[PDB]
Order: sequence, then structure tokens, then C-alpha cells
Amino acid sequence: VNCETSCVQQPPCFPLKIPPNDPRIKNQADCIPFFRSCPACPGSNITIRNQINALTSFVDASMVYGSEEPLARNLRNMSNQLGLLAVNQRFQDNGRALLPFDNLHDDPCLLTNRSARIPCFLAGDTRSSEMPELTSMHTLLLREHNRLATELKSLNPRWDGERLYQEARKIVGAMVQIITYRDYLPLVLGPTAMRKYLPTYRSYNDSVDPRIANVFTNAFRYGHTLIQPFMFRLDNRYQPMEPNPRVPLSRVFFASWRVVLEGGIDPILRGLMATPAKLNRQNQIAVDEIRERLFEQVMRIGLDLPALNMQRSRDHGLPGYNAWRRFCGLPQPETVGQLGTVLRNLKLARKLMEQYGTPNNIDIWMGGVSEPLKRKGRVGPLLACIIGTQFRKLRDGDRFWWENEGVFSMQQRQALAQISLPRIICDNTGITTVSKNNIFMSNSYPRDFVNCSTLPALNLASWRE
Amino acid sequence: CPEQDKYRTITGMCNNRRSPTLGASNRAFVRWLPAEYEDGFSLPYGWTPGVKRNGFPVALARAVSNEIVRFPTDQLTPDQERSLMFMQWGQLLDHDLDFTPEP
Ligand code: HEC
Ligand SMILES: Nc1cc(Cc2ccccc2)c2[nH]nnc2n1
Ligand SMILES: [Ca+2]
Ligand SMILES: [Cl-]
Ligand SMILES: [Cl-]
Repeated sequence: VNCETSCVQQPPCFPLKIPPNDPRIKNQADCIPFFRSCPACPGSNITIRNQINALTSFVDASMVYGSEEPLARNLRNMSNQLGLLAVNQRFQDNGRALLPFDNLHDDPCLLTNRSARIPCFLAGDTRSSEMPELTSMHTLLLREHNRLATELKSLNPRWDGERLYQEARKIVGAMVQIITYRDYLPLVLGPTAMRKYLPTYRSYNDSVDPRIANVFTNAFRYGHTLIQPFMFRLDNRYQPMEPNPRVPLSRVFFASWRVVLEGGIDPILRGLMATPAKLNRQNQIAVDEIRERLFEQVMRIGLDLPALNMQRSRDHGLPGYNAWRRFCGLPQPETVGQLGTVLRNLKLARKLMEQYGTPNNIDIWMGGVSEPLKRKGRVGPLLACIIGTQFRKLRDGDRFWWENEGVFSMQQRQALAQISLPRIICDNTGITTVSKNNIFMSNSYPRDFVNCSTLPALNLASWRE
Repeated sequence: CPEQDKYRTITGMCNNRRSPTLGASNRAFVRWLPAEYEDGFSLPYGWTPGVKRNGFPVALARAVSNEIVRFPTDQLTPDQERSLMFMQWGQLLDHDLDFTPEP
């Protein structure tokens, strides 16, 4: 009945049962909690169970603006005609904006520190306070909209609140799309999967279904294998910022206080820029900070992210590994040896077989994160297919895609082509030394870092009326 | 649907003029493959003990995690080719595309 406390498997509960010799939970009468995702059609004996997307599938920066009209309205600064996003009124980060707080019933951020009394931040997406690094990116973007709605006001002083906001929102939305498709995706997929799945943009196609597919919500969780066991903070010299420069992850979840009180977003961004991501390896898939101690502080038990991903795929009725390989036009291994060949690793193949019995039953996330990485990419062929296919749909099927005719003028697009994540950091933080492009490859200081002086800024001259 | 718009709706409604809910918030996901449920329509594999999938028993997600995923923190390999910003962009990006609500 109550999923956060009981081990009873009764709708909507689907608790993750505990196996023999568990390295953390000795009582097999216990469970890792799990609420099944809301059905699209509640209680139907007819239609096949599907889940809902609370968000716009488009790369439209809805994480900044909201996907529901009342939220979007509330995230805005309605005190004037400046078309700004609401900023925290109680706090600042070296005279710079922080996200405003949210008024939650049971607030998990307050639970991370009684003394501090720092609640969850309000943003377009509700998971903004999940970790201070994600919170830094949400804050980075809340500042870019306000900075653009200030440059546009000084350029077009006859413009009102709605115009400035809509025009700034549009630029942020395009920055998100550029970084993703020009910088992010090629490094996820690799060059070959990039040509195959994302050939050069032609134009908007109204027959391309832009919806997020159920499988993608699981396949895109490949990133859980890139997670580092600590949150790293570095000063202006890119040297550890003591005390607590490497704070374990299981102590940072919902720790919005660490942003407000422990130094703001700058020590966090420098950390993201100058720290290498974890590398996914067959015998080094995902860290115990997420596999054992996920939300440890705020729950009755530590959650297991890899296991939650596998329970979620079963709850979402997702076919197994081989059905997805077939869908991708990839050979489906039937035997242990055949899985060995696909995996380039017979030891992992033997283990997967012991667990699943057949490569037909291997859960999507599990079989996807197990495949050897494509050259210059961070996924194997199956995830590259699912990831690539989904992104082409969000691109080819977006009427408001930055390159679509009528969205931005040829002049506005030549100006937008100049954008970068290192520059957005420069323009909205006290950070003076940023990553050399590509920001996603650059992980070593001072070898991969350069000054803000060298970097071209975005020119809004083509936005003058 | 408004005949002529300059900006997106917050909701994503009207982006596709023929099927205006497409890509819009608070709608069902699209399926690329038919759902595979124990009963065929709603119950997840592993919901019922002894109920097999393709003639093989259903592994516990926690057990697959213990056997396949579990590794000692000390062994961690830092990626010489990627920043933690690469991980972080992935999550922020994911948060622009999908959120599956629960009760
Ligand atoms: C590269 C992408 C990526 C990164 C990085 C990432 N996630 Fe995920 N995560 C996802 C996706 C997709 C989902 C599914 C979200 C949805 O549809 O509701 C998700 C789901 C989850 C869920 C829901 C679990 C469940 O199935 O019930 C948890 C918890 C989670 N992530 C935690 C984290 C945490 C914690 C971090 C960082 C500290 C993080 N994620 C980093 C993509 C990512
Ligand atoms: N479906 C999810 C769930 C969570 C946990 C959470 C839920 C509500 C608010 C904050 C954090 C995620 N954290 N990161 N991606 C996520 N995708
Ligand atoms: Ca969106
Ligand atoms: Cl506030
Ligand atoms: Cl699907």
C-alpha cells in the first residue's frame, strides 16, 4: 500500500526483492522500494499498459522554462517588463543569481541538513536539486536567459516582457540544441553512428514523430555508467577546494545547501570541466555511490540505480536485448559463445547467461551498457541505434529546430553557430579559465584550458529591430 | 491551433500541426516495439514468482546488479577522453526530454 515503507507487492508497489548473500541487505524479508510509473490508461483490462512523459520531448530547454503553463508562469519575474526568470530572493552566489526555492510538502533537501534550512530549488524540471552539479547547470542556464533578456532590452528598449522572455527562451533553446548536436552527441555515438543516425539536416518534416519512445527512457540511462563516486570542487587555480574537495555522492543528493552555503556554482563547474568522467568498462559498469547508497540520507534504505533501471524496464514492458538488436538490424546472439562474440568477452557473456538464461531476456539497460564502446563514442551499437534514432526524430520532427527556415534569420543563425558551453560559463560565473572546445573531451588542467579572452561571444546585433 | 506563431508553446502542443499533442507534455510515450508483460497487458515480468520469460526464470534486478554491475570503487578508470561535464550534460539533456511520473 505505502511504497516507501512496505515490502508488500500490491499496486502500485513492485518492490525489488533481495537475493541470497546480498553484500548490503542481509534480511531477504526487506526490499528496495519501487513505485510503478503511472499508467497512460488507469486500470484498463483492454489497452496495453504504457507510461506518460510529463515533459516536452523537444530539445526546447523545458528544464529551464517548464512543460506545464502554471509552472512556466511562476518561474517568471512578473514584477516588471524585463522578461526575466524569477531568481532566489533570500540568497545570491557572489552577487549572482541562484534558482528560487520550491514549496514542497515533504521536502528532501531540508532532510540533508536541519541547521541550514535550504529547501529544493524551483526550475522547469523537478529534479534540479537531485545533485549540486545538475543544480549548477540549471543555475548556469537561469543566468543565460536573464543576461540575454538584458542585452535585448538595451538593444530593443521598445520591447515588453513577453517579447524579451520569448526571444531569450528561443536563444537558450537553440544553445541547448547546438551543444547537444554539435558537441555532445558526436562524443556519445562516435563518428560512424553520427553519420548513420544523424546525417546533415535537410529541413523540418511534419511526418517525423517527435515523441520520446518508452525504450529511450531506459537506454538513455547509459549515463549512470559515467558517474563518479564524488562531487569535486576546485578553486580559481583548478586545485582542490578544501574543506571537503571530494565529497562522496551519497552525501550530495538533494544537498541544495552545498550550493547556497558551500561556495556556489563556480567550484562545481570547474570540477565538472577539470575532472575526467568515469569510463564504462565491462568489469567496472557502475559505482556503489549509486548501486548501494543512492538517496541513502533521505530514504529508509539505500537504493540501487542499475537495479532500479532494470525494474523500471520490466514495469515499462520493454522487450529484452535481442528484440531491440533485431529492431536495430543487428545480429541477435542465441548461445553463450555468440553473446561472447558480441561482447568481445566470454566471462561477461557466461555471467549474463547465468542471470538471464537467454540473451532474449537480458534487460535493455544491462545489455546496452555491457556492449563494447564504439570507436570515439561512449555507447555500443544497440544504444547508439536507440540514442541516434531518438535524436534524429527530435531534430527532423521539431518545427522550431534552430536551423528550420523561419525560426531564425540567416544572420541570427551565423551568430548562433558561434555559441559554446565554455562561453556560457564565462558570461555568467566568476570563472576566467574555461575548457578548450570540445568541453566534453577537455578534462585536464592546464593542458585543455584557455582564457575567456580568446573565446568569441554571441553577437545579438542581428536581433535589433 | 493558431494559424501563425513565432514561439513554441510551453507544453509543446501545436508543434506538429497535424497531430498537435505529438512531443507535447503529459502524454503517453510512443512504443517502437509491443510491450512485453507477464499477463500480456499490465503485469511486469518478475511480478509473479515461478512465472518465467521465454522459458527461463526472471532474475532479480538486485541480483543482476550484484553479479554484473558491482565493482570495487578503487578500480575506477577515469576516462582520458571525457570530462564530468560530459556526464552532467547528459543528465540536464535527459531532463529536457523525459520524466516518467510515479504516484
Ligand atoms: C546520460 C544521462 C543520464 C545521467 C548522466 C544521469 N541519468 Fe539518471 N536518468 C536518466 C533517464 C532517461 C532517466 C529516466 C527518467 C524518466 O523518464 O523519468 C533517469 C532516471 C533516473 C532515476 C529514476 C530511477 C527509477 O527507474 O525509478 C534515478 C533515481 C536517476 N536517474 C538518478 C540519477 C542520478 C542520481 C544522476 C546523477 C547523480 C543521474 N541519474 C544521471 C538519464 C541519466
Ligand atoms: N524518473 C527520474 C527520477 C529521479 C529522482 C528524482 C525524482 C523527483 C525529484 C528529484 C529526483 C531522477 N534523478 N535524475 N534523473 C531522474 N529521473
Ligand atoms: Ca523539452
Ligand atoms: Cl525565494
Ligand atoms: Cl518503446
